[PDB]
Amino acid sequence: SFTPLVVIELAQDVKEETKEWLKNRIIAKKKDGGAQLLFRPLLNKYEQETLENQNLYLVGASKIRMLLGAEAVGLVKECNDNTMRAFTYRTRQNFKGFDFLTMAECQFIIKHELENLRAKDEKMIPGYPQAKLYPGKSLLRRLLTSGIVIQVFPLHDSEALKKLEDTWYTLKYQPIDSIRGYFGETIALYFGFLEYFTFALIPMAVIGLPYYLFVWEDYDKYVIFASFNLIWSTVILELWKRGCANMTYRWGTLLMKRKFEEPRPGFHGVLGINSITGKEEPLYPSYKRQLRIYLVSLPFVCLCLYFSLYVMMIYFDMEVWALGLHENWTSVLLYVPSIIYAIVIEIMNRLYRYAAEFLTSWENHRLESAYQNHLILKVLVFNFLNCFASLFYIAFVLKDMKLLRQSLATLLITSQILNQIMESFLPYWLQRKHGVRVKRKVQALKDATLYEQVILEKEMGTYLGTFDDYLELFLQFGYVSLFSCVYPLAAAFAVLNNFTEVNSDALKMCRVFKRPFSEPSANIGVWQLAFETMSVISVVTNCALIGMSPQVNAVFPESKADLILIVVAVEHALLALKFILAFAIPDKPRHIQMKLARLEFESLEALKQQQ
Amino acid sequence: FTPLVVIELAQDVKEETKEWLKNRIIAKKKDGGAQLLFRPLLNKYEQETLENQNLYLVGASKIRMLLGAEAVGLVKECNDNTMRAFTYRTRQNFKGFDDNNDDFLTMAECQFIIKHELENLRAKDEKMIPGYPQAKLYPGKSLLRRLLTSGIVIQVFPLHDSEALKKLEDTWYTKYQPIDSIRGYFGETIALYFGFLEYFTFALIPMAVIGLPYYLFVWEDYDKYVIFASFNLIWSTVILELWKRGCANMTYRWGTLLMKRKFEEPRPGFHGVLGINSITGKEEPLYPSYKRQLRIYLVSLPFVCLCLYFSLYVMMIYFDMEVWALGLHENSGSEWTSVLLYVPSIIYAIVIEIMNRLYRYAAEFLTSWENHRLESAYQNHLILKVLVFNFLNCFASLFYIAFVLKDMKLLRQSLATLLITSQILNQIMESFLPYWLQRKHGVRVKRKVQALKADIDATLYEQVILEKEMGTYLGTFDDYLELFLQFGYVSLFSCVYPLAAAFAVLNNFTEVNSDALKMCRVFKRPFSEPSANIGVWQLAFETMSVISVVTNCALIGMSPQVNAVFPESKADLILIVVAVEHALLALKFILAFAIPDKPRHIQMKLARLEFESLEALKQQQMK
Ligand SMILES: [Ca+2]
Ligand SMILES: [Ca+2]
Ligand SMILES: [Ca+2]
Ligand SMILES: [Ca+2]
Ligand SMILES: [Ca+2]
Ligand SMILES: [Ca+2]
Repeated sequence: SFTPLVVIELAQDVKEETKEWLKNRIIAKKKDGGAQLLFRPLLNKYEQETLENQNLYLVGASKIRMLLGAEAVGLVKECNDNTMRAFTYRTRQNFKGFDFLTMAECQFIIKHELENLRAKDEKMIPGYPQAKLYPGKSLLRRLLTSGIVIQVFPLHDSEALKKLEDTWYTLKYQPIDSIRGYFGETIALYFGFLEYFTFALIPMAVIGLPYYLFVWEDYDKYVIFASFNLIWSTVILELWKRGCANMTYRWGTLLMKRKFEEPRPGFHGVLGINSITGKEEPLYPSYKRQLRIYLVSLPFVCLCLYFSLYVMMIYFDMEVWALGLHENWTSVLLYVPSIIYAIVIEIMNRLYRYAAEFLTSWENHRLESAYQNHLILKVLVFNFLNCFASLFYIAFVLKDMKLLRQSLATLLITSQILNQIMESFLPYWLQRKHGVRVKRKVQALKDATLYEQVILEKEMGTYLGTFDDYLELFLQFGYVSLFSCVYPLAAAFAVLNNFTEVNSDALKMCRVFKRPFSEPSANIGVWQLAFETMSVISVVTNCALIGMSPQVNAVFPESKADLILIVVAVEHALLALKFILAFAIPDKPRHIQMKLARLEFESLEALKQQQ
Repeated sequence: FTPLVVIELAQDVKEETKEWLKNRIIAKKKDGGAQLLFRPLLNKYEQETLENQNLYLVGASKIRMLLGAEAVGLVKECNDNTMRAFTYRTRQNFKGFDDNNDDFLTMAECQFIIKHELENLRAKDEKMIPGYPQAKLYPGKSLLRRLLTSGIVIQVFPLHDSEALKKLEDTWYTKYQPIDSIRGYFGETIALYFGFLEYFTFALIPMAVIGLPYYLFVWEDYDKYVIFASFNLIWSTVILELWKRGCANMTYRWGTLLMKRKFEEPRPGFHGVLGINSITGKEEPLYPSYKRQLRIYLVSLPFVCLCLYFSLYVMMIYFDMEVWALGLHENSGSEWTSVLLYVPSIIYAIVIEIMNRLYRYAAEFLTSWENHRLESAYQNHLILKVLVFNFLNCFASLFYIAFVLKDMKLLRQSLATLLITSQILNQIMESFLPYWLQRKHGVRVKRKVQALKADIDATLYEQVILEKEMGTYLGTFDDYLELFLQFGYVSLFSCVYPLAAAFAVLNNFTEVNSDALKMCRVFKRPFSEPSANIGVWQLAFETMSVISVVTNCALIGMSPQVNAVFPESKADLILIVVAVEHALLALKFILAFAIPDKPRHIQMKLARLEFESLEALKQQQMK
């Protein structure tokens, strides 16, 4: 038998008609339609005498098949002449690494082939007339939608994971290239950004430290810190682009033209010939998708954003009712509105995410990258508003810096400690307990090594995505760039949390969730726009907070109109300089730009020779 | 052969130099030098012909022209309706091609290829220009550049096709502009201007119609001003975004959009140590980017800032001169005083012209000294330098009257002079007067040829003598600047001067015919440049639409109608205005981001070609 890489779990009582049909499509050659992979059940006929196979099936492929699949996805690898080119089976000897493809790459290729399994003449899933099919429809999608296939997931490499673990937690630089090799470009990019952002916050943590310790509340002192803050915000987000470009080029994912990739299983449409790639795949009119975006999805997001402000106002009206009652058991009643609002926020965030996931799926995006960018953008604007609208209200409407400091202190200390317990420490404790339980059950049987590994990973938690992880750092960047003049220790507590966040998130990836399917990402996606918008908002925030300070208002006792005009002029000058600085700093280093240019030139010379 | 390009040499150039120049223009590319055809204007001279002896005609073979078309990378439509770069080996696959036919490449394309080959004529072992030891040479140095710098070669220019120009003329002046016909004769750059001119005139029409009842019925209300300014800010973004889409359609059809101009050979003005290019692998001059960057930010940038400060200093003298003139009219009491009021405006306008001609010489010098590799880079940097100076001299006085003096009566009168009197005088100076003078020279040349009485046909002789002494078209800058300043008065001060767009459309209705006469019967044929966009002008026009948000919000916030609502709380009023301004600037950027710069069908056509290039690279590395 083969090396098992991907597991497919089928429902409770799936018909044999369906099982054999699914087996045929996963085994049959691509010429006859269907992936040319290998299919086998978790347990053999001999071991099925005791341990019955609970409709769990293992998927693998040939060494030649894997290399042909690597060409299909367009994996870029380094050649002997140190140039990065897309892999081809005919040109396999020219590649430097040629153990060539990692397990993560192998499992991604298998996932890609299973996702591109499309219905030919089948009018339904055999045995299930309710689960109707049409030419071009993704089989894996229809199987998951109907509920015939419960889940498809890649298997962990216990020995490889343990080797990475020892080089990961502990003191030195994070092994981003090792994380890439096991989890993929997307997960390694997150741990690469986390390590970078922690180092990026260090200057702001060191500069902000004497502002708290010696209580520096002067005009000159605040202007110096805010000026440094605005320069820091631009320079770190610009230097990240350059650093990411170096890393993704080395990986080869930067040279990948992801726009020509095959559509996601969730993409529906009339089967036809693609105008660009020439592939027989589903076709959906862009205007239908655009109308759903701007006429249904956009007004819904705006309604939820308005409702968020409406709910926030109820909390600030509830804090008035609670303060009046305390002024007239009362000390307990003061905590009550903060407890209620925080609970309502959690109810709102879980409900909006279901509505956002539905609408982005309904929008019908062709590529997974597009679906992700649109889904992140929807959930992010809602999560940002619910988190910062109350903070902005205290700072600029209430103008209560004592309450704002206490609000930020809860968010940066108590909330981050509780977050780490809920995020990885508690789920790890619970997963470790399940791990012993399963291990003991297998010992009592009297070779179920792979059986135990599949049963364990099957019931393990599914990693939802890098969104929740990046959002933590986005909100961190929010408190630091916006209110560092109010709370100078903002960056100090951000670095302290991030010092344990690397260890906690690693533990969450290794011993909590089952292996997530690798995605060849070339950047942090729509997060770059999000972080850059936050650095633009920080100009407005820092200029307002300085203009609001009683030190500046002492200079302008009557002429308050003049003061605002000066502040607005300074704000406009800073916003212009911020854009010039971002334009002046190239998003890619010189050597990467030249390497990308020579490859661009080669493609044009190749097209002239081929025609 | 058929003469296409003319090379004029200085009055007494040595035969050593003439034969050497002839050799480099005729010798095969393998031995170094363009594989073109060289011949003198006349083989038979007379007394009146002996003067015009150093005139030489340049042409090329049909095969040579096609090989030269491949070298520049001209993109033409294939039989499968796809746009691909020309190759002599793949010549049969291109639509409209026939070996016996010479109608494939236009005269404008042909003359561009010849110019390109003459510009890429580089010195091999020559340590100087033969016969002129002062005009030193080194390996890699452009011969055409050194010949023009030393003064051995006076000028190099393409010849007009009289019959073709007359056919275009009848379809041009008088319906929609024949942009594809202008492209065929003058090139992508000149046709792009007339394409933008025609578009901008149509784009201004809504603003001219909306602004018309604001003047006629004198609509000076809060609601009325907000509606117009809101429409103005939406209009500014949408027209500049729709232009990008329209330009993309046109440049794709032309093929210039599919051209990768970044890999093109350097301009003749580019100097450096001869070496191998890291990207193209071509043996061309090499210059370190850091040296160019230091010259830009440490010498050129502070100079531009000094001239910009001096412009504000000179402007202040004018606003101090208008005070001296207002006092001399008012303290005295006669008629002679009414004449003295016009005097400072006349002096300042003259000083501005002296400043603009002097700064342009300094800007042309510094951009050449910066040492840019591509002609596109030299143009974008030169446009940007001259534009910030021309914009400041034109608008600093307008901004001073509007926000320092806060005199809307004076601002209206200032814009009225700029949009009516100044635009009428501009058209006379731009084409009407130079055409009158060129027509007079035309009669003088025709009479000179009639007096010859030679045993040869002096049709080509007359054509060369005429076009040689004709004015040289400096570039599309002055032409685009007119429309940029127009867009400036319209997008910024439409709330103050509602007829701004009305007079802009009226001038542009004659500008099309005035600039057509200018390009046909005033200047000699300009060398075609395959442009794929309006260049740095897109950034300039977009910055103007960003400034218009600040301007319209300030002018509305300043109006006594809004200040009537806020009698004491002036701080609150500014906070509302600034909040509205920030919201509009955000929405303006979102709207520009939402509108795709290229249409769906062009994006797909560009995508399939991008995919084909990757599939080609995979097949070539396999080969
Ligand atoms: Ca955490
Ligand atoms: Ca996390
Ligand atoms: Ca940048
Ligand atoms: Ca004019
Ligand atoms: Ca003009
Ligand atoms: Ca756009």
